[PDB]
Amino acid sequence: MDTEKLMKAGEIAKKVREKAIKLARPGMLLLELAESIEKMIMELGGKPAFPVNLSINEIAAHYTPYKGDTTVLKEGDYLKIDVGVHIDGFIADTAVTVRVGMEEDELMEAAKEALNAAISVARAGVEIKELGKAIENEIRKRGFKPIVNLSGHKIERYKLHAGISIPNIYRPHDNYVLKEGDVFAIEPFATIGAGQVIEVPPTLIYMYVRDVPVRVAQARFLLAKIKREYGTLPFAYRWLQNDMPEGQLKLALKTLEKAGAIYGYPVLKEIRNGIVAQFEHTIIVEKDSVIVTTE
Repeated sequence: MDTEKLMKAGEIAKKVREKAIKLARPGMLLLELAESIEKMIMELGGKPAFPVNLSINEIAAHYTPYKGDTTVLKEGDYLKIDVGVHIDGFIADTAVTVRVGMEEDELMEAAKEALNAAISVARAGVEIKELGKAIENEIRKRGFKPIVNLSGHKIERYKLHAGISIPNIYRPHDNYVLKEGDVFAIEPFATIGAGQVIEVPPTLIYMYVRDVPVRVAQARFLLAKIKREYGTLPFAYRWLQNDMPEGQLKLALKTLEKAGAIYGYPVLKEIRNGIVAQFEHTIIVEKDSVIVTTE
């Protein structure tokens, strides 16, 4: 495997990471904000893997803007920036919780420590759950609320949640062995609000899933065009918003939705508005160590 190249995926992913970071300042209208990042990734020719996430405050994830959006950050807005890019399949995912204009509060430390821990413990030839453990402990340590459902994942070429969910918990069933080539993105999310996250309207991101011969004209055309340019990875309403008469469009893939050619990730919301702490890094287990493609 060409982990070598893969790494680049994270390096750019970093380059963006770092930059995307400083720009997270009140007055930064997510829309512009995002875009900024996105094509900045494009600047290196880094192929994105999904759109730039900006869930913040109590919304877990799955929020990239669409044009028509505004939302300029307010200070302390516990912003979440999640970057994803790959290079012909070879993915990369790194995420940061950002307290807008302010400091690394205790919440921030936690999730970051979390990551840390898992890495420390991280070594090919381990039971996932041991990571899982590490994690919770760093959160019960700082006394907080991890998120149950929303956890890290194994990835494969061209496949985001290609599998094995490194939970932010020691689930005594994650008796799975990490090995040389196994590669995961450890996504530690925390909060204060109970511990879950929920599906939430709207959905700005969808992704192809299967060809179901369509009946409505430009629908076929959409899933066809969607197919062409995107394939398996996700995209936003924003991504298509520059392609037709607005409603006609939503409607379109919406029709496409139900037929089943694509799925649409809504948003997740910290079940009870708990501050969505969130930090992410992708690695690869090898043996005694592992490596951070997203430094």
